[PDB]
Amino acid sequence: AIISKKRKLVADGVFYAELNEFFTRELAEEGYSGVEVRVTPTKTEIIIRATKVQDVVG
Amino acid sequence: QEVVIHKIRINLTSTKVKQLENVSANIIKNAETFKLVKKGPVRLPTKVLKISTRKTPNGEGSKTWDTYEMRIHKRYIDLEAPAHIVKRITQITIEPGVDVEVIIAA
Amino acid sequence: KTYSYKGVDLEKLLEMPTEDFVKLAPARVRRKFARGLSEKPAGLMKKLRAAKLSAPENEKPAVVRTHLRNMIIVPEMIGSVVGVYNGKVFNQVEIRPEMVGHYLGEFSITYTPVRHG
Amino acid sequence: AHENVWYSHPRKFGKGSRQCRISGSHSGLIRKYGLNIDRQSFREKANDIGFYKYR
Amino acid sequence: SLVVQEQGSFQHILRLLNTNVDGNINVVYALTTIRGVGRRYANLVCKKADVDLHKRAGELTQEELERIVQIMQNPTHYKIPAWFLNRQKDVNDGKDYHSLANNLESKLRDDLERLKKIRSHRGIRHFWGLRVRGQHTKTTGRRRA
Amino acid sequence: SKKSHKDKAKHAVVLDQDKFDRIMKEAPTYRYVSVSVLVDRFKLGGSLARVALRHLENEGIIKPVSKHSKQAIYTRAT
Amino acid sequence: PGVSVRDVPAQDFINNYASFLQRQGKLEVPGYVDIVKTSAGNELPPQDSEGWFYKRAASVARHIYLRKQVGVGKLNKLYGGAKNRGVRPHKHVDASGSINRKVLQSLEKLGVVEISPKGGRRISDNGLRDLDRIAAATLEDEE
Amino acid sequence: TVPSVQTFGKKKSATAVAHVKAGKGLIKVNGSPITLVQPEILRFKVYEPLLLVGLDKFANIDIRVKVTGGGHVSQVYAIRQAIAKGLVAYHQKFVDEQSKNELKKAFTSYDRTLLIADSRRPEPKKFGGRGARSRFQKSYR
RNA sequence: ACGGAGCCAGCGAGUACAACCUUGGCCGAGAGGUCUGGGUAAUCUUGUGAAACUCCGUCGUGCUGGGGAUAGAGCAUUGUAAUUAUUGCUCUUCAACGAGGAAUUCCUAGUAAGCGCAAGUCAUCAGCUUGCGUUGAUUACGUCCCUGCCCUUUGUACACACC
Ligand SMILES: [Mg+2]
Ligand SMILES: [Mg+2]
Ligand SMILES: [Mg+2]
Ligand SMILES: [Mg+2]
Ligand SMILES: [Mg+2]
Ligand SMILES: [Mg+2]
Ligand SMILES: [Mg+2]
Ligand SMILES: [Mg+2]
Ligand SMILES: [Mg+2]
Ligand SMILES: [Mg+2]
Ligand SMILES: [Mg+2]
Ligand SMILES: [Mg+2]
Ligand SMILES: [Mg+2]
Repeated sequence: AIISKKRKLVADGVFYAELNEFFTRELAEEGYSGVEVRVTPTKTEIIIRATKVQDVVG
Repeated sequence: QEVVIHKIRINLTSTKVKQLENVSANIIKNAETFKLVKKGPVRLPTKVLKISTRKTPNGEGSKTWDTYEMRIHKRYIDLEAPAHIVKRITQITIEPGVDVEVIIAA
Repeated sequence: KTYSYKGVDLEKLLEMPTEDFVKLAPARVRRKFARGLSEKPAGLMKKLRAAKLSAPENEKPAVVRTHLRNMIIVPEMIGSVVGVYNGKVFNQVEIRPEMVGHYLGEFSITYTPVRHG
Repeated sequence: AHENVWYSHPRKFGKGSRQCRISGSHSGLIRKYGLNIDRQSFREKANDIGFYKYR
Repeated sequence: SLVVQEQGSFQHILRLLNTNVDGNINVVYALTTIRGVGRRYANLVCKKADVDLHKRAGELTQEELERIVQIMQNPTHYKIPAWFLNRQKDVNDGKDYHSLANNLESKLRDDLERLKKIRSHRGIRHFWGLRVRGQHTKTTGRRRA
Repeated sequence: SKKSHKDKAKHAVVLDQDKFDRIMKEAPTYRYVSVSVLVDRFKLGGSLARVALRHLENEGIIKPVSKHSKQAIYTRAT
Repeated sequence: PGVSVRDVPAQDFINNYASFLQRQGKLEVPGYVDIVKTSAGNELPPQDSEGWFYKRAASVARHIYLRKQVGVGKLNKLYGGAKNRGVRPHKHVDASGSINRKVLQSLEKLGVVEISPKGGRRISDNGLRDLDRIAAATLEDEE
Repeated sequence: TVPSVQTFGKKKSATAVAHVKAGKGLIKVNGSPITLVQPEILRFKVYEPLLLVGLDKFANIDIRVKVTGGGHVSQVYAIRQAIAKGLVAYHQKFVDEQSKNELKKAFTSYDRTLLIADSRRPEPKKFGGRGARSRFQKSYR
């Protein structure tokens, strides 16, 4: 899309806030601890630091 | 057969500095490893983002005002390089966070 | 002088095309009609035309209640008997020849004027 | 709730045309850069967003 | 250069449209005294009447005085556009006019009684004699009589 | 408010022959004459005061030394 | 010796060049002159009854000569100062665009300015020579 | 080639950069003669370096100055600094350092900011007022 | 004050899944309109040619060309909707106001003040606020006299504490 790069970073920050608030909302039962985003050249990896890995994986 | 020169350009953006500097230095070092000519990693003016809010959430009391800011940097780099070498260089060693853009500038 | 609005007497204004008055009718009316206005004044216009037709030619037309205070008087409305929505009562305005140009809201006082002392 | 009546009023523009994307509060919104967050959920989540105290 | 200025001809009192105009003031800024005649309109009518703007209103002869009072009674004929007119487009007849000292006052009063007769919100507010342009009246004026 | 000003006309804006002669006679013997210095002697209103001042600078009756706007310095010539 | 417009004071040169255009019967004068205040912010029309348009045209000529090229909106932003908005704080108000458009059209008619490739009106060879001539005349008038 | 050096002066934001060569005595700020600095007030101020040196002490030195930023008079003070710094730089790069010492002594004996940059600078404005160190007003009632 | 003539800044911000910054050119006196172009931004707006200020002229002490509130008449743009005048422009009307009582507010160097600019509020609006730059000073460089604050000593019948 055609978005200002400054606005692109702002939107990325809002995206990160959404993802973190989401992962806080659900994964509390599984002990949510943190979320990381790596926008790779090809993919966009997301890492979950969580306590109950067996439960979060399912 | 894309051996001809394309006048490619690499744009960068990062909310931080250390990883941006590392990425730019790595790109330059890889270009020297393949021995390509370049214009240096010219820096761009600090695009600082400041927005002010009433620090109180309701609106009473002594008028208190707070300022929230980021500081982003671009540091574009142009390469007089062939096609596949610069593609391999720009598609490797991208640490997270630092947004990278590639343009042929044909 | 009996009455002249913008050079046209009541004799011609009483039977006057609306758009030929839109060439008249200072800037705000011209802008309104250039943008177009809406279907709701068209319905109001038809209702008042029917009411004026059905009035028995010697009594004033029946009161037509109306919420549209954003309305300007068209030349083809003079003599109509419309109750503009003050909020509680459709307070009455009978359409005098000088109504044209002025809004409905210019005659429905939304506030009762205050009295001190 | 004849569809032609209920909710017919347009909200293209104005105070009520935008929601907080957090709570939907119309009062005190940050429309700069399309944050679309109000002042105070924004001061809550800004350190997470990337804004920081510098000066 | 400097002029001895016509010994015994420096008039002081003039009667233009039954207005007691003084002469020691500049011509445009003396005619601005007449009601309905502002600085801009007097300046334009002076420019059209080819008389010096810096020339004083005390020592003109009667011919020029009457020529201008003719000019500022039927302005549109003299390459004065519809604007620069005291009552633009004149909502009585559609013929744009420029009301003058007593005509302006009389027609303003007549418009006031028209607004009464129509019983308009603006007209009723004029009947009371209060703020009419809709401003806040918490502290506006606070003293009128 | 009160009639405490009691300010008369105090000025004749346009010169007569008499005041013409007084200006051209008292033009010397004054080491300094300005616009308002000329106004002080009641002989001119003040808008025509500078007109008379520049009109005394026609045959060098009064030499100018500074020619700034709103303030020119004129000294009698000898 | 060699003289340029930048080598003479702005005010004396501008008045002299306005007078020079006054002498020549060129530089057609638009109809609506003597009527317009050159800006809404101004309170009263120019004190200069005749020749003020020549002054503005001369100012346009020198002002284009200084840089590469300008436009009518650019002069509109430059022309006109502050408007006494009744009680309201004095702001910047753009000058009347019609007067500047007519000034530039008349200057094109004189061949002192033409349409620039970048978009706008740039100085002309004949125009810059004429400005150099009037600058030399004013400088020699001074000394 | 021709001996030439490049300097600058500042006032609060205003930057005046000067290119000085060995020529025939040109003082052209913004491609204009020095006698024609607009303010008309601080004109002698741009004369200040020149007139402390004496024009006779530099006639085969020419200077061209490009300037921006700041206000009018701040620009003029930047002009002062630019010309003084350019002249002293040319002396100390090409003629001699005894000359630089004597020019610095002559300069600094008057308006010390001739060669040194005005180091004190505006400070940020804050909330709770309409000035950097100003409060709105208080009522108590 | 008003006319002309000069012509100096900085922080910002700016259209995309929608319609912003607007250059330049034709119009209109204006507001404003139109044709086209760039700019997702050190590119274009923009070097935001900003005011205050600088020079030359008119006014010359008179509620005067100070002052522009209050009133009408028109023309424009935003808005589905401008009437209780949205706002801008044209013309006219011209108020009070003579540097303002007791009291009281802010301030020690790019500071007070004057002057604007940009951003936030935004469809449209500011007199506001937040940031920025510009012209840039007078007066201390100190003391508890007033209002309080801190630490210690002392006294109290006070502790929901001299209200
Ligand atoms: Mg209340
Ligand atoms: Mg300007
Ligand atoms: Mg101006
Ligand atoms: Mg001025
Ligand atoms: Mg003022
Ligand atoms: Mg201040
Ligand atoms: Mg005025
Ligand atoms: Mg700048
Ligand atoms: Mg008055
Ligand atoms: Mg002021
Ligand atoms: Mg507010
Ligand atoms: Mg007890
Ligand atoms: Mg007690």
